Amino acid sequence: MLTDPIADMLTRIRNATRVYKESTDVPASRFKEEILRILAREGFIKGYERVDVDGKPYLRVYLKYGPRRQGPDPRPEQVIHHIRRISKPGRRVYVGVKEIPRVRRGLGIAILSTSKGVLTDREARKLGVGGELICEVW
Amino acid sequence: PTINQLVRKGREKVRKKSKVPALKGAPFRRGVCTVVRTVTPKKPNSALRKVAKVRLTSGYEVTAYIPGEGHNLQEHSVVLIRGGRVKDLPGVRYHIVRGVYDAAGVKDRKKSRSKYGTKKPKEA
RNA sequence: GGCAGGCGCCGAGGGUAGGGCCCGUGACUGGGGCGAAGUCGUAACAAGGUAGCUGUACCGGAAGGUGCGGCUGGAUCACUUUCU
RNA sequence: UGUGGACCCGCCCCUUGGGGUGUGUCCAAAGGGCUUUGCCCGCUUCCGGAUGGGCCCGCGUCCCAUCAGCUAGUUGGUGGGGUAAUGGCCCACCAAGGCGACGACGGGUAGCCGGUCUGAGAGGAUGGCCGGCCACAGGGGCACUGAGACACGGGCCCCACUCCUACGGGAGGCAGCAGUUAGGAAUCUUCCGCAAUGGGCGCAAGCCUGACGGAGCGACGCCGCUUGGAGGAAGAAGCCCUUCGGGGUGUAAACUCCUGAACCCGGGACGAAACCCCCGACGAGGGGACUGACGGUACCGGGGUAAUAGCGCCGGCCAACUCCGUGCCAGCAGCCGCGGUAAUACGGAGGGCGCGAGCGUUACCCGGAUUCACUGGGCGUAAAGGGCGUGUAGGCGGCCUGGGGCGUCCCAUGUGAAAGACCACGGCUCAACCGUGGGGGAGCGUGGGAUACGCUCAGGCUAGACGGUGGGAGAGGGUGGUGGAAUUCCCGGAGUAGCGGUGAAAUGCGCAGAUACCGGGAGGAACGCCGAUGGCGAAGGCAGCCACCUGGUCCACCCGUGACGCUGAGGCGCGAAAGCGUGGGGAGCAAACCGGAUUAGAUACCCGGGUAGUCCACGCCCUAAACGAUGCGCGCUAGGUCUCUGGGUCUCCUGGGGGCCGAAGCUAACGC
Ligand SMILES: NC[C@@H]1O[C@H](O[C@H]2[C@@H](O)[C@H](O[C@@H]3[C@@H](O)[C@H](N)C[C@H](N)[C@H]3O[C@H]3O[C@H](CO)[C@@H](O)[C@H](O)[C@H]3N)O[C@@H]2CO)[C@H](N)[C@@H](O)[C@@H]1O
Ligand SMILES: [Mg+2]
Ligand SMILES: [Mg+2]
Ligand SMILES: [Mg+2]
Ligand SMILES: [Mg+2]
Ligand SMILES: [Mg+2]
Ligand SMILES: [Mg+2]
Ligand SMILES: [Mg+2]
Ligand SMILES: [Mg+2]
Ligand SMILES: [Mg+2]
Ligand SMILES: [Mg+2]
Ligand SMILES: [Mg+2]
Ligand SMILES: [Mg+2]
Ligand SMILES: [Mg+2]
Ligand SMILES: [Mg+2]
Ligand SMILES: [Mg+2]
Ligand SMILES: [Mg+2]
Ligand SMILES: [Mg+2]
Ligand SMILES: [Mg+2]
Ligand SMILES: [Mg+2]
Ligand SMILES: [Mg+2]
Ligand SMILES: [Mg+2]
Ligand SMILES: [Mg+2]
Ligand SMILES: [Mg+2]
Ligand SMILES: [Mg+2]
Ligand SMILES: [Mg+2]
Ligand SMILES: [Mg+2]
Ligand SMILES: [Mg+2]
Ligand SMILES: [Mg+2]
Ligand SMILES: [Mg+2]
Ligand SMILES: [Mg+2]
Ligand SMILES: [Mg+2]
Ligand SMILES: [Mg+2]
Ligand SMILES: [Mg+2]
Ligand SMILES: [Mg+2]
Ligand SMILES: [Mg+2]
Ligand SMILES: [Mg+2]
Ligand SMILES: [Mg+2]
Ligand SMILES: [Mg+2]
Ligand SMILES: [Mg+2]
Ligand SMILES: [Mg+2]
Ligand SMILES: [Mg+2]
Ligand SMILES: [Mg+2]
Ligand SMILES: [Mg+2]
Ligand SMILES: [Mg+2]
Ligand SMILES: [Mg+2]
Ligand SMILES: [Mg+2]
Ligand SMILES: [Mg+2]
Ligand SMILES: [Mg+2]
Ligand SMILES: [Mg+2]
Ligand SMILES: [Mg+2]
Ligand SMILES: [Mg+2]
Ligand SMILES: [Mg+2]
Ligand SMILES: [Mg+2]
Ligand SMILES: [Mg+2]
Ligand SMILES: [Mg+2]
Ligand SMILES: [Mg+2]
Ligand SMILES: [Mg+2]
Ligand SMILES: [Mg+2]
Ligand SMILES: [Mg+2]
Ligand SMILES: [Mg+2]
Ligand SMILES: [Mg+2]
Ligand SMILES: [Mg+2]
Ligand SMILES: [Mg+2]
Ligand SMILES: [Mg+2]
Ligand SMILES: [Mg+2]
Ligand SMILES: [Mg+2]
Ligand SMILES: [Mg+2]
Ligand SMILES: [Mg+2]
Ligand SMILES: [Mg+2]
Ligand SMILES: [Mg+2]
Ligand SMILES: [Mg+2]
Ligand SMILES: [Mg+2]
Ligand SMILES: [Mg+2]
Ligand SMILES: [Mg+2]
Ligand SMILES: [Mg+2]
Ligand SMILES: [Mg+2]
Ligand SMILES: [Mg+2]
Ligand SMILES: [Mg+2]
Ligand SMILES: [Mg+2]
Ligand SMILES: [Mg+2]
Ligand SMILES: [Mg+2]
Ligand SMILES: [Mg+2]
Ligand SMILES: [Mg+2]
Ligand SMILES: [Mg+2]
Ligand SMILES: [Mg+2]
Ligand SMILES: [Mg+2]
Ligand SMILES: [Mg+2]
Ligand SMILES: [Mg+2]
Ligand SMILES: [Mg+2]
Repeated sequence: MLTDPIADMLTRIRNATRVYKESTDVPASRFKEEILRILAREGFIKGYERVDVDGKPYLRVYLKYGPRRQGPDPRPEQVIHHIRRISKPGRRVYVGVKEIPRVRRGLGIAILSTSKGVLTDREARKLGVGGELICEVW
Repeated sequence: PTINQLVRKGREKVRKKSKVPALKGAPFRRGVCTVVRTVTPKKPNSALRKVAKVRLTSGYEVTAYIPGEGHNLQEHSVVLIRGGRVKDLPGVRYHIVRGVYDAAGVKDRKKSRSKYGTKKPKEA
């Protein structure tokens, strides 16, 4: 049993990107889904999809990297350089609309669950809500 | 440690050990010389260092050092002390203030006079 | 009916019997830490000249030795000669 | 007298003792003064307000667990007492409760706060002026008076201390202002005034006020200010260097001119206009009079003198180098370090650096120190993984739906006094200081709203976990039994001069016949080969063979249950060796010990003996280099290869386990 499934996904992703996979399966959940939707909108992932690895439902996430580079070590630049869980179980982290993080001076997002749904830092600022700071990505 | 651990125990604030129990907190303490002695220094230093076992108003018998060219202290000299490691003499942790009570200002000094407590020499 | 007065409970503190706690002093005695050039050896570092460390147990001026078991944090295809 | 109010009973609304109501009872009062029938000051009762308070509650408030149990008015109930009022506040009777690992009980320390210092912040430290609350008045109790006290300059009593005393008996209480003394490194005048502001009484005149407004002392702090300004040599003298040519102090000085702190002279404040009195009405309004401690101070004007500079530092950190002196001395030193005859580190000098009416020292707090890490650290070898398990509380918890809305989020609102902090304008010539305004603020209360996540309740699911069926490998554990090799001992045979041991030897054993060899017996302990590069176990640890009794595990099927999970303080159990107890056993081996050697010595290493012990049962002990020096669980992230053990279509696939090399990556490196 996975202790935190949001973090297992943020990670699965991070591990995949770091070896430049094409895509990767994370087991399905509306919430995980709700998050990836945002990753797509902001362009951190090409897309997601509801594949079905042997009977049980997964989310094929498709990754997006940079172009090839010149020099020793061509490996392209990650589009997701950094993706970290802010609120973890046994240390939940809620912020009010007044103290929602400015991530990398905004060259990056923070994803927070609110009573108005899963939103980005700029999305919650407009709507005027806080919630549970789930992760920053930049 | 886990957050929950830091919840159950906590962190632990630190504690300062005074390098000078001149009690009362006080910046100086008065005492009476009971021994004017001489002490051999250590490690890579040889000489003959001036020292005074001093019985303090704080009810403490501590050995204090006697800075300066030369002194005038005797086994009943009332003296005022002030804290300061003498690096060489281990276990000597305070200095005797020079120019207060029985201990006299270093004679014929021109340079660093406030330490050593010797008045401005006159001139006209 | 009041007052004075009287008795009683409670009651500060005191006494006696026994306890627990903290501070001072202390004849004796235990080891510690410091301090250029005092004494004995030479245990450890090189296979430190008996590989070392180790828990335990006895023994020894002293480091230490030996028993039992453990560890590698042991040198190399073949010996015993303290110190500075 | 009853406006009204209190109380008992009843009814009404309300909802705790709130408000109404009807009988019955009960409860009022004070007089004074006048420019005397008409007002002023008082009095009585009731309702309301304002201010000030009591009590109760939620949450917050340091260290020690080397304090783990605590409680008998204790915990609750009924009735009473008490109070302004609730209440074990107190009392009687009854019940047997109450509190604690979310730290009771105990011990230590401490007034709390607004604030203060520091810090990028989060934090850390502090509670000194000022303001708020609390508590105290020589130490301990206690009530009385009263709206209020358990009462600093009221009372009573006991205690300790001082002073009077005619011996019986009395008098005191500066933690009020000054002041003395003691202690200490250290902390002020026995000052002026009630002019202002404030308080008590008074109708007022006024009285009282060590509150207070001022002054005094101390560089204790902050701010402001002076010790001059402009000219002035290729550049005095003295002092110091030097390559003997010079270079430095140095425009510094002298000197020229200019301004004019100090000092003198004259003017001289603001703070003060009310109370009072007159007109009007004793109201609104207008008129008048009095009053200044600070103080002849501040400020203004005239006159006018070139008029205090110290202190620390100069090896690096760290701004500033040269001579002499000293010789591991004398000494310096925050840390590193300087000094042993050429010292930029000691002492002086010249020179230089930094601050400057101050400059240093010591002490303490925060900082740097992500050096207790929430922000923001670590544990293979640097300090750090518990010896291993089982499991309690606790923490944490897969996928789908619905309810609630506890956490969380949002809006509105109340609160967050003043001072301080921020910003602006303003007052003292500036600032320090001060005035007015503005702004911000964590937290908590109330009304409303959201539901993604977390919580909760109600269903559902099968991917986690567990079970069924069928197979498998294993030194996993316990009890019994049994096998051979060897050592020692005993009995017999044969046999004779040594054996044994070491570098070499010697103790030692052997003519009571050893050693070597054959045959028989006893016993105790260990299990060669197989066997390791292997297996099993949670760890310790497990190895001849057989049987019995037991534990874990792995594969296939995809059958059952339906989140039943993970970890785990404490608890419980296990736990090499040595060690301990009782009993047994005792071959070999062997601490101590007894000898022989070796050595300078030899309490050692080498040799010959040898007890405990090593063995078995039962009961303790609880340690370790208990090691992978690497907690357990789950997910993710190239591959190659060797090996143990399952399964399937078996050149190859697919599990579980044990090694090696290596992708990414990590690491202080080693390495992983
Ligand atoms: N501080 C030393 C500690 O005490 C012991 O060491 C202590 C003694 O054993 C040692 O003695 C030594 C001696 O071994 C050596 N051979 C001679 C030397 N003079 C001595 O030294 C001692 O004494 C002299 C005066 O006599 C002092 O000047 C010196 O400072 C001091 N260390 O001096 C030490 C005390 O200063 C422990 N063995 C040692 O492990 C431990 O570190
Ligand atoms: Mg000096
Ligand atoms: Mg009476
Ligand atoms: Mg040696
Ligand atoms: Mg070695
Ligand atoms: Mg002994
Ligand atoms: Mg030892
Ligand atoms: Mg021995
Ligand atoms: Mg050994
Ligand atoms: Mg080590
Ligand atoms: Mg009536
Ligand atoms: Mg009622
Ligand atoms: Mg009524
Ligand atoms: Mg009535
Ligand atoms: Mg009457
Ligand atoms: Mg009258
Ligand atoms: Mg009120
Ligand atoms: Mg009772
Ligand atoms: Mg009662
Ligand atoms: Mg009980
Ligand atoms: Mg106190
Ligand atoms: Mg910090
Ligand atoms: Mg105060
Ligand atoms: Mg007193
Ligand atoms: Mg008094
Ligand atoms: Mg008096
Ligand atoms: Mg004194
Ligand atoms: Mg007055
Ligand atoms: Mg007044
Ligand atoms: Mg000039
Ligand atoms: Mg002039
Ligand atoms: Mg003038
Ligand atoms: Mg007046
Ligand atoms: Mg009139
Ligand atoms: Mg008027
Ligand atoms: Mg001049
Ligand atoms: Mg420099
Ligand atoms: Mg000398
Ligand atoms: Mg210092
Ligand atoms: Mg010299
Ligand atoms: Mg030299
Ligand atoms: Mg010098
Ligand atoms: Mg220096
Ligand atoms: Mg810190
Ligand atoms: Mg660290
Ligand atoms: Mg270590
Ligand atoms: Mg371990
Ligand atoms: Mg350990
Ligand atoms: Mg549990
Ligand atoms: Mg969940
Ligand atoms: Mg739960
Ligand atoms: Mg819901
Ligand atoms: Mg809520
Ligand atoms: Mg305020
Ligand atoms: Mg501040
Ligand atoms: Mg101004
Ligand atoms: Mg609110
Ligand atoms: Mg609300
Ligand atoms: Mg809803
Ligand atoms: Mg369910
Ligand atoms: Mg089976
Ligand atoms: Mg077995
Ligand atoms: Mg025979
Ligand atoms: Mg013989
Ligand atoms: Mg014979
Ligand atoms: Mg034999
Ligand atoms: Mg035989
Ligand atoms: Mg026998
Ligand atoms: Mg294993
Ligand atoms: Mg082992
Ligand atoms: Mg089995
Ligand atoms: Mg099934
Ligand atoms: Mg079902
Ligand atoms: Mg467990
Ligand atoms: Mg054991
Ligand atoms: Mg044993
Ligand atoms: Mg035994
Ligand atoms: Mg025995
Ligand atoms: Mg026996
Ligand atoms: Mg032997
Ligand atoms: Mg033997
Ligand atoms: Mg046993
Ligand atoms: Mg243990
Ligand atoms: Mg893992
Ligand atoms: Mg096969
Ligand atoms: Mg494998
Ligand atoms: Mg293994
Ligand atoms: Mg690499
Ligand atoms: Mg690391
Ligand atoms: Mg590397």
